[PDB]
Amino acid sequence: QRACPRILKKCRRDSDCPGECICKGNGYCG
Repeated sequence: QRACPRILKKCRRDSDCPGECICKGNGYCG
């Protein structure tokens, strides 16, 4: 439940996501 700007970027892991963005189940940063 970390703060994260909504963007459509495919994540290969949470660390792949900017800031405190997490890798959503659909495989995007959220």
